Amino acid sequence: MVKRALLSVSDKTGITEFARGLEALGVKIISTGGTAKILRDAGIEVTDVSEVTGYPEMMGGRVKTLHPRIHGGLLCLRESKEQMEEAEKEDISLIDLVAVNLYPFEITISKEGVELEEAIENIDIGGPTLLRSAAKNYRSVTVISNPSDYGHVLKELRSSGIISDKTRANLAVKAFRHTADYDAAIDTYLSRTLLGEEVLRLKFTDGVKLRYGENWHQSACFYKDPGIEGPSLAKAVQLHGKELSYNNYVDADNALQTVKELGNASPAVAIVKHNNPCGLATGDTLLQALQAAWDGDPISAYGSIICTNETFDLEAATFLNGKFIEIILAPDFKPDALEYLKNKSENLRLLKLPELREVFGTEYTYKYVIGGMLKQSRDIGIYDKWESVTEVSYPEGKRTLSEFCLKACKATKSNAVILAHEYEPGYFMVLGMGAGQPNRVDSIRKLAATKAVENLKVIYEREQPAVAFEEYCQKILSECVMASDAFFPFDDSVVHAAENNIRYIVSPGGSIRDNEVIATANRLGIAMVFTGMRHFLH
Amino acid sequence: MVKRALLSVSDKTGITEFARGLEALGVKIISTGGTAKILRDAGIEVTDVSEVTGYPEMMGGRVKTLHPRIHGGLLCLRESKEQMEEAEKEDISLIDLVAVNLYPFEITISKEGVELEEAIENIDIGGPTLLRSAAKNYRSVTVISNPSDYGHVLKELRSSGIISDKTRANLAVKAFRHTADYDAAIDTYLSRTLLGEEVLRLKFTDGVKLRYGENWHQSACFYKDPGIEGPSLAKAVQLHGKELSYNNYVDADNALQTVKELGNASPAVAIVKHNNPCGLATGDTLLQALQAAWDGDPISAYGSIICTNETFDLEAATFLNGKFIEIILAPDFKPDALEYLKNKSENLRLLKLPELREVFGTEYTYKYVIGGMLKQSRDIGIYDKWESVTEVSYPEGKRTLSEFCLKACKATKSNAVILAHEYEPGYFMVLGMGAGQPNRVDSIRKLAATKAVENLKVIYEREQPAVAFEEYCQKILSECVMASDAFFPFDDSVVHAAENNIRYIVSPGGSIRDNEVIATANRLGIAMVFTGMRHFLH
Amino acid sequence: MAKKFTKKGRISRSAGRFGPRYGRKDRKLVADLEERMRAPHVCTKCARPTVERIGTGIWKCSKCGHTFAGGTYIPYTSVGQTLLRTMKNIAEAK
Amino acid sequence: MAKKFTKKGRISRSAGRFGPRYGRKDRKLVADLEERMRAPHVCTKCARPTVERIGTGIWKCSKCGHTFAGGTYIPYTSVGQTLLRTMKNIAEAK
RNA sequence: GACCCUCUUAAGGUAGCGUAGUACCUUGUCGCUUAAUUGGCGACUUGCAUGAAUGGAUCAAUGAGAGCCCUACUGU
RNA sequence: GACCCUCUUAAGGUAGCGUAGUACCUUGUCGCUUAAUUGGCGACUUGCAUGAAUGGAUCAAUGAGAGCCCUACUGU
Repeated sequence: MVKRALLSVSDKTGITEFARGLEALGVKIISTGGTAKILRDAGIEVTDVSEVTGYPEMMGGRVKTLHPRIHGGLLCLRESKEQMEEAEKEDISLIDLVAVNLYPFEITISKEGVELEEAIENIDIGGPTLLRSAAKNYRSVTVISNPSDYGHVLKELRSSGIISDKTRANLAVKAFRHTADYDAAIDTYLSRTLLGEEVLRLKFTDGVKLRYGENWHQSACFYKDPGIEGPSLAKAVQLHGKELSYNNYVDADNALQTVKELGNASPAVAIVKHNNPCGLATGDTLLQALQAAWDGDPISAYGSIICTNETFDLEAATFLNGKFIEIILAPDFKPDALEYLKNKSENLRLLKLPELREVFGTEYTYKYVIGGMLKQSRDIGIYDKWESVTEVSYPEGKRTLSEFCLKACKATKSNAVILAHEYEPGYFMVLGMGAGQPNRVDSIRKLAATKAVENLKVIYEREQPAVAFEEYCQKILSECVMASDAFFPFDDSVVHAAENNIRYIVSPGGSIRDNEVIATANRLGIAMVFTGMRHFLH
Repeated sequence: MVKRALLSVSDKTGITEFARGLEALGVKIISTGGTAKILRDAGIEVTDVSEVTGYPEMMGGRVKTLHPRIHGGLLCLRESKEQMEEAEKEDISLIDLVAVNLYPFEITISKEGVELEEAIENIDIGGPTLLRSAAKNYRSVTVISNPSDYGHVLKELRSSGIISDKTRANLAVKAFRHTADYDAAIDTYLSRTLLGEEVLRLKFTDGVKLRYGENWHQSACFYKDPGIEGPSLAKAVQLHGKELSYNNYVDADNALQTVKELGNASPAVAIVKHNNPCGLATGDTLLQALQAAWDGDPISAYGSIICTNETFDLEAATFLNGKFIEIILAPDFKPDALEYLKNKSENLRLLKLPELREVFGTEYTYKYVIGGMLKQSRDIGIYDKWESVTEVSYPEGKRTLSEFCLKACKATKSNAVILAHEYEPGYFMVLGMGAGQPNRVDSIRKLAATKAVENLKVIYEREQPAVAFEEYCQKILSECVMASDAFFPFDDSVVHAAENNIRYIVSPGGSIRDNEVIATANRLGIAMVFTGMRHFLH
Repeated sequence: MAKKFTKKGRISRSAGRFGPRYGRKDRKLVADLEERMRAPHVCTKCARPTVERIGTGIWKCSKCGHTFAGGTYIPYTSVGQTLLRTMKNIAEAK
Repeated sequence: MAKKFTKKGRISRSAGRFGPRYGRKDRKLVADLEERMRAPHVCTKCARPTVERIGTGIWKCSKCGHTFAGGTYIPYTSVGQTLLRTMKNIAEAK
């Protein structure tokens, strides 16, 4: 039950109706300032805080109020005698509902210098208190901080009669949380403006325990973020499939990031094992792409996280049949397809993400370094300047041939000779990796050809054209483009690249001997552009 | 100057002295509740809050007052009309010094069920207000939430005369932050106990702008957690060295982890490169230790960073001389080594950690999976049971070898085949790894065996003994211990290892066909003890 | 078994006899040298930790009476052990 | 160029003619089918996007008058394109 | 009133919902609504005799459908 | 009063400290300390003429060292 209500809301959004409701249910509205005004200008009678405390008015709009000795009435039980009596004293009131929101703090920057004085000036002192006080009342007073919960409240009251304990709880907690946020802001800003030591608070609310961890005794627990952002695991639905775990989330996110670097347009897919997107593809109709990645990795594969860029269809669903996948991400799905997989399989952690084909909404990452939390500015910028120095230059199409590395070598582990090369009519997928091992060259030393040709192998083996293995491989190996990581160390390594007939490496420029990198590229004939964007993903 | 002192410090530490100091310079002490007594007993004359804010006080211990236009006095600018106005009124005081800490929130599960009632009824409400009010005064009034800096304040006052902007600033910032801390707790607990969500509120102080990240423009800061447990990159001692990048910090984590994973023990180190175990072995001095962990790595090497448990001196710094090293993590450090490294190769980022070797101190770890963050427990579990299902069990010598791997392999990015083999009886060393290769068998193909033999080669030739390579290997070819993540997939793969003689493999418990795998290693007699640890470290 | 190692008492060690004199660096150096010299040292004749310093460079075993010349503050030095191991390797080789 | 796509208006699409009737699922299905059918379709005779549906299964090119039989709501179906590509592969092979 | 057994002559109610248009006892107990309510709504529920296409729960919009309440209005 | 040039006849003061036991102007300006202070301390500092083993800054403990202040004490 609510008998009196203190509506000192900074943000007035929708207070008029809440007020109307309460009044219609008798609830006297004891409010002051902005609110009070709006209410008396909207045909809602409202008593002023003057007829409660012994405190007039000054700078209405933030503080001007508080309640000593007396807050202890609403406190943690506005009916608990010892508690109760304090708030109501002499003409004071036994308000059983207080709604106090706080305008979000902001410093900004003026034309003549940070407006520190006024900006800081407006730190609500009354409000927050009223909140904490009321809030503590896990019983009696029903605190209404967040403005987007006047409905729920009203409905409950209009019906039931008494805001249930459950509700009271939720509300109170939320209020405390709101004040927490407020203070946090007050910290971050000030620590960045006034002094220099900056403080970064994190956004990890609503928790959920998973299975365990890397081992059975390594319990992990996903903590969702309240942020509305955009594409994120927090907003994905496990249609069917046993509860995803640590590894699950991890790789799934890496996959998402991979497919999100290519930004809409061209159909694309991906896959991944042990935090390694080992199968990006673009192409046209998914079908091909999908399987092309499965060719990319036909070993490990079994139990990866397919991450397509749109809805999955039966065509490749029948291809997926038998080829065990851990999780299948997708912006949406088709009924028959979904059903099909669902019933046939018994393990696929189908986790299509509702609407992921838009803006990610984040630009920072937080690598936990046992007492450290960095804030890398999310950037995938293909190149800073396209300046092929080597005598052999890249024509626009060979340019794309190269660009595809950047496109994936970023969105996947580095120290990998990413051989993004043609495979589908005017659509280039990454062919070979490097599997991030010791020296940069070590990548090619046990990859490049290693993967490129394993793939070629499977393809050839299957369709056995007249072009015997040697010239078969050559078919594309002579035109291959490798834009491996950033600036590839020296020159004989690049020679090894040319060795594999790939007369098209790509190197951002500026390693141990850039002049020699050029010299060699000229000699060999390795066309390589000096992009400058080291793709590693830190 | 500062002539009034409202000190209602929940925590009654330091107040005695502070109060006397004040009384000496003058500064009327207007405290109440607890403080009042303690001081008026120690001797320090104290006036009760009763005769300031219009109406007295209530339930001493937390509540006290909460008066609007009295908190607005202290608030900010007690000398600027509008604002100052609330520090005069009707006997209303213009208090200029406030120090009121907040006893931390707690839940204290009672023998008869969680004391939620009391808990909630002990969340200080009065405190936070007074505090945040005073705090607000970046100008005039000075607030000292933290009790552990009464000295600094007193000092300044005594000497200088009036407090300094610099100080007032820090004081305020800190006070707000403290109230934040309070709120945070009030949310977290109550959000788990009352409701059932796990709000993870984190704060990383000591923000230090660094180099970058992936991009040369990927600005990120090494926000230093204020955790005072033990081993912490933040609280380091960079003898000399440019600001180390994200990369360095991370690999620092890596090596710190591995080195401490081995429980330090007989002179051990942990060389690390491209966040992949690049060295791990024990010894009787760092001479051997160092080279026992550098030995197994003839590839990556150059560009790595040492993380030790004893002392790095010029003795082994001779071989080191040239061998490119980015960072040093020496608990103890020799002056001459220090000096040499200093000039020699500038690169040496000498980031010794003051007696780094302790117990980690934290129990959790995080991985910001962009859209959330997990909470993986600080587990150090090294084995379940020690028992080879295969009849032929481990001799103490090879048990020690296994025990060895356990540590490294557990602190080694997995999907590999960790082949640590004895370099010096009792003092082990790594001989293989396998950075996330497709299938475990492919890993043993392009890692373990290969790197083991190449190592053996490097060793044999380097130190040229009587015994010729082939037999030099022969001697311990089987002895070679490899735990590798967890249960090696099948038996034929284990037999491939036996092909490379390697008749000593560790296999936790629960392989893809344990029944068979056992049979096989039993017939072969391969000492295949069943540790049980699904280390599978990523 | 040892002293009352208080919350703050574990720094001075045997250099607590010097009070606030001579500086933390030299106090630490002297304390570490004292710890190393007072550590048990195994007798090369009876293989038990009964070797104590009798003078500047003289070390004696309390059990078997084996007395020898070693380091000033350590019974066995790294250079001497290196020489011994070199000659042992030669002797094994031949 | 298009309608006033308000902050909330991008869901109903052509199914806004149905109001709050028939359910979100069927409204979405019908809207998607309408979008796919109203998308431009390239004429296989003149190679320009002038193929529009003239009836249930009949499609006509506004430029060259080329009229043909296709899908009910799509001028070209995946099965038909698969058949065409199979026969093209055979023709290339021979 | 959880848990091993039963009686199990196939099995022994999962998700939900619950005094219901289903609840005999019954005007069930409590809270709002009234001065007062075998009423309505909400919660609890020991379900005489709820429960998943004998379809369960829920529901925006719609309704000459069925109840209760507020306001305005009035010879009801 | 930053920045290209200079005058550069080797170079043109880095970290610090600063009216100093170094500051002529000088009892420099401001704040605390006093009723009042060429004082002491703190800050600022246009440094006549500070500055890194001609060692710079700083400093717990120690001092029959040199200043200023509070308390107690008193024929000072």
